[PDB]
Amino acid sequence: MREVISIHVGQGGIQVGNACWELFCLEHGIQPDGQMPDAFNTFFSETGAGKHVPRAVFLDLEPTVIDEVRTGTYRQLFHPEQLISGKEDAANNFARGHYTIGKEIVDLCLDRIRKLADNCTGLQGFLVFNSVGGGTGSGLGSLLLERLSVDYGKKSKLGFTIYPSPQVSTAVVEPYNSILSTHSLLEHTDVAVMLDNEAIYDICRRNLDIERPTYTNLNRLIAQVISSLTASLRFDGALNVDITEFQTNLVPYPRIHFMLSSYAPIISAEKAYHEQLSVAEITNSAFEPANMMAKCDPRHGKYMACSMMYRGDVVPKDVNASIATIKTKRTIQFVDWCPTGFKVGINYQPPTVVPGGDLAKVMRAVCMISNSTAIAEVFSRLDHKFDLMYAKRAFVHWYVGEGMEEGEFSEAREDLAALEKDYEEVGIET
Amino acid sequence: QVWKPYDFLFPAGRLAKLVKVFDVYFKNFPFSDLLNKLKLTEGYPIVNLIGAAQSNRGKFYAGLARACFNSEAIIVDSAIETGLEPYVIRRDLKLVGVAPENCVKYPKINSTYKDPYELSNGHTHLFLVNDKDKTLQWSQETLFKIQLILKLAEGKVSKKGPRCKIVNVLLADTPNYLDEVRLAVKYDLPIIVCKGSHICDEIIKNSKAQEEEKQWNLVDDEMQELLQKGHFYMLDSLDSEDIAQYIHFFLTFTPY
Amino acid sequence: VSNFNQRDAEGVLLFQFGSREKQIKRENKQYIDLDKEEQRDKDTINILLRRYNKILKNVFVKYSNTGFSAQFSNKNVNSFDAIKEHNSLIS
Amino acid sequence: MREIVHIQGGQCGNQIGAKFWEVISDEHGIDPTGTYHGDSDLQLERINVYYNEATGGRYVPRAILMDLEPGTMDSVRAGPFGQLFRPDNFVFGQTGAGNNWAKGHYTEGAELIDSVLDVVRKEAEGCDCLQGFQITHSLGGGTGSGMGTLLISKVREEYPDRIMETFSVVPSPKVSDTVVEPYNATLSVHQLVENADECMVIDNEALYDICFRTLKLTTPTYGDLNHLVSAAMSGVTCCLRFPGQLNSDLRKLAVNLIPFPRLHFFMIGFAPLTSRGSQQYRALTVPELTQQMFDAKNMMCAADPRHGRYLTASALFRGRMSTKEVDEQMLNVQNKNSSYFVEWIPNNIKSSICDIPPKGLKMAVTFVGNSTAIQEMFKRVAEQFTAMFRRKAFLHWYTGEGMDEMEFTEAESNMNDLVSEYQQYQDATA
Ligand SMILES: Nc1nc2c(ncn2[C@@H]2O[C@H](COP(=O)(O)OP(=O)(O)OP(=O)(O)O)[C@@H](O)[C@H]2O)c(=O)[nH]1
Ligand SMILES: Nc1nc2c(ncn2[C@@H]2O[C@H](COP(=O)(O)OP(=O)(O)O)[C@@H](O)[C@H]2O)c(=O)[nH]1
Ligand SMILES: [Mg+2]
Repeated sequence: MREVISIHVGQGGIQVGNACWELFCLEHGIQPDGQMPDAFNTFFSETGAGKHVPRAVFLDLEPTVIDEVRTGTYRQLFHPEQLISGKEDAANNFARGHYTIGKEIVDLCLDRIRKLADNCTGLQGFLVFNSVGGGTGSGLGSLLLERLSVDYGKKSKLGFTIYPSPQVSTAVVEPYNSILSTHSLLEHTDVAVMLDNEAIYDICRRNLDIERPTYTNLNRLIAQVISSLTASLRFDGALNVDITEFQTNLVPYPRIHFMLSSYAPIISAEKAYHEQLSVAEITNSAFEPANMMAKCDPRHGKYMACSMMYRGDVVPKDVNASIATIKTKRTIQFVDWCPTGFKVGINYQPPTVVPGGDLAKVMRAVCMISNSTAIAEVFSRLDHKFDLMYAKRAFVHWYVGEGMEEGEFSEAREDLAALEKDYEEVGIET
Repeated sequence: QVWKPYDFLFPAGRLAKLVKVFDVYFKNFPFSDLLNKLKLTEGYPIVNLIGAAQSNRGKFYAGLARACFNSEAIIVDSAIETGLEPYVIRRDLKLVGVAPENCVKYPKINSTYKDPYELSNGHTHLFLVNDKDKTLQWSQETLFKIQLILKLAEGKVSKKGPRCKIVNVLLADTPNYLDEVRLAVKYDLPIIVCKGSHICDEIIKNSKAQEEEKQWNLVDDEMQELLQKGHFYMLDSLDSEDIAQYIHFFLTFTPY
Repeated sequence: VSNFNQRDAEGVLLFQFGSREKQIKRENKQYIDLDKEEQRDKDTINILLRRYNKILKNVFVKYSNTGFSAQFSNKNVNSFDAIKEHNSLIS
Repeated sequence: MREIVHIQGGQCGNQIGAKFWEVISDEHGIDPTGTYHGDSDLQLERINVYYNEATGGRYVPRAILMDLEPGTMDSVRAGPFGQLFRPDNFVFGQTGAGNNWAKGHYTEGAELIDSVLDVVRKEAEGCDCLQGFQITHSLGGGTGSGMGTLLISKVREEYPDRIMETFSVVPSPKVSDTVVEPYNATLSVHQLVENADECMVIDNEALYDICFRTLKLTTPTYGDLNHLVSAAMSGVTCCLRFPGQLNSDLRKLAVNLIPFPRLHFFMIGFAPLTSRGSQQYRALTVPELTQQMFDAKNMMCAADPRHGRYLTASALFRGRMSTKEVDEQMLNVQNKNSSYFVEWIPNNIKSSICDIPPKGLKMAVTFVGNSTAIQEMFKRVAEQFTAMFRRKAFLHWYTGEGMDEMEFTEAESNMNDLVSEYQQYQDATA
């Protein structure tokens, strides 16, 4: 009687949704056709006899990815008319997907959301995935969040956004729409998790020893993180954690809800079994700055609160004996007004392996969600990138001619300045 | 330096020229150099609003603005919001505000509350007058305002011609009209008494009444003496066409 | 626009001696609200719009369906009401 | 969906199209009889982009061919793949222009253009969702440079929101085949900047240089130049017809490569290009592709790109390859050449990946970069124009058909203003 609905918008969102939906189907024993040859209820729904239907909706204005989905092996799984598709792409223009073509599509998506919500009885909250540096992704994510915040109100929404890397970039105009989308979801999303690609590339290179990774390898790690986060809702555990038990433990103030994640262990089968993978060493590896899932240095800032999930055969006393060691270290310092900052969850189900993938099978794993003061650097560098081109009003004509006003750029800049001032104000000791 | 010009940007408004006057009592104030720097060097017909403040005269101000546009007249007021501003902006009229700097407020950016003594958008030229001690109050600027009006109407000294016509419009929406009327009568300037304020309505009503039926409840004895000595013309209409006809007449012809 | 941490102040007060004049000239290189206009202009325009309403409606109907909208290409207009709404709009 | 129609004018444009359509048909496996004989399923999924469907199962291009003389279209019909074109789309006059811009734009081109506009309107009104138009024509001829540019304005007036492409061959002073080239080049550039959403300049001199130096073939002919131009043309829209990691339609390139609406003159290049004798020596790798892609001699224009600074750049990779390598190589090509990239817009290179390579090649790259070095072409064109105009040479031919010298003066002034304001941003600093 506990449910959650995941929203996938944009090319990156759909490509990570595919990645998480192989993993969930594999973890619950459901074949790609949707047929089994009481834990499924969190992500799926029973049709009365036979197949299961995911509680997910796919959105995009550009039809190529959806058409690829509707012809692959998973054509029989998803309901045919929840893969909403458009005709014309926003083409990396934020104003397009927020004012011009997204408005005519958003009504169908909201109707689908209502039709899925009326089925659930114990709706925990929503999940949303969107790559921020794109037109349709950021614009439609903003519009959907704004509609949901007023249609439903206090229901919790979680956002797994992928911000651009510090120096590596695929587009040339992504700072503009990244800043605008951050403006939009700052006052509209309860949790936002950092996911830039460069850090995960470094993780793959160093640990998985892959020298030529593709997007699928990144999306599989993200899917594993999602599964670790939501395992506690569908498996028995000695110390459970619910989604609604987050803003009471990781969010000191309503404005501050951007945090960065990490995962451990990450190791290949060729050298995994030569070492014992004790809980102490994995919880040490999870706190290593080089294993952050976002390219930010935690040594440059304080910690505010750490929520970290275990799964497997871990014993609570071993967890406490390792939290003590971390509190001992002099290179990791917490904020003054937080004496204890750890929330611990323990689950029994070990992580599942996907055949043909990178990760091996292990009995212990740890996933941490940590809120730290050091996150302000990404905001500062994105702001610096934005200012350089906004000084000469470059690329603005592509946005003014799509219905957006001239002054809309300035107030996003003011909100980022306010956020940066707030992060500095919080981190000073009393 | 007795005066300093600035560019003044109204929030969500037009660019104006703002002049700070540091000593209003300065002997032989250099109006020629001031007006040259502002490019106000031609002789202009002047409509001076006496006691102008926020009022329900909307259509009357549309007629006044039309007559001023057709006569190329400069409107002079007290730099505060009157309801003339929309018509002045649309017709590109010159609106000159003269006020004590201490009695007016600068407009706030994105203020939800307008102060009634805020500088109004629509003024093309603002003259903020001070004394040496910055203690100037309303009515103390009046001598500077009339000297400025006379110089605007004369234009450049090299144009050998009569000054342009000046008409005063007594609105009396503020109580501080008396000193400006006293100076207008002293300079032999026509004064149109316009309906719509309690003071003007009393003057118009008493102008039509027989001497034995005259009741003065709001008008001071000094103003009653000025009404006998000056050239006062009663406008018992709020019609936009009637005020336009009066202004156009007095800017073209002197009936006395 | 208020800055970071600025609830409010004044955002547009003073520049050096009309310097902005050169900048405004480079940069430069109004809606008539009938409800705020003179009552005579409102009434005369409404009389003219009534007189010529049949012409204006013929012109409106003549041009409102002349544009090529890919959206209303015959196959996807599922309802007569959507066609009627489109035919009531001019681009 | 999101398909485009083809319109070509003049002899040069007709010869370019005669190879462009052959290349497209060979890519999609369409026989010269209009019958599909392809091997892969993907060859038919998005065939509606360029081809229409008729009874009997054969396919017909949606191309419109126009010229003021019938010879070139009477010759292209007898060539290979000449039967695909619908006979109804052939429109021609009986007089010709004689390389006189005035005749092809005021007297003769004005009366004929109604018939071709009728078929253009027929083609555009019918199609599912319009993406836009692409135009091939030459600026060195009268009828082409006149009728094509007037047709550009007529199309823009009726479809202001669609996108417009123009592949324009400008007359180089090295290989000159017509004495009146500067006049109709300068007159055409005046109108082309006002209406074209994108423009791509191509020079015969650069094509001869490439053929002589990189391919090292003894006797170049127009067939080789046409083949190179056709490969470059096909490379731009490849990801719109095939799936890929990051699809990017023409509008997305328009957003990311044009900073200001008047700066839309790009120069392109295609890689790899190797000689017959050295095609076995080389190994196709991403570094090998990217080193040839930014090579100065590889540009399809004689303009020297190290004489200026790139405002932005774009690359459209083809084939199956890792994205991490592409991103790191793009970063490396931008760190080692920081002097030739403008500094007030960071991360000014756009990348895209398409999983379907060209037939016969495993990897390919199409490069589209907006650079300030293009000023040199307009400088020399205007220099020749002002050298010839000061004596009023050949002016009577133009002035005898209703044109005057005032339109020449305005065109020269506007072209010089474009030259100046294009380099204005080269010296701009942050
Ligand atoms: N982690 C990850 N990021 C991706 C993936 N695909 C695209 N991105 C990121 O998404 C950004 C651009 O947005 P996209 O998702 O590609 O496109 P979009 O969101 O659909 O927006 P449009 O361009 O209008 O279609 C790029 O900067 C990439 O970094 C992916 O598969 N995995
Ligand atoms: N690439 C290519 N260029 C050509 C070909 N034929 C002519 N040209 C170029 O076109 C120019 C002459 O254009 P022209 O034929 O007069 O155009 P028209 O007036 O529209 O017919 C010459 O400078 C040639 O360089 C061809 O087959 N291929
Ligand atoms: Mg996309």
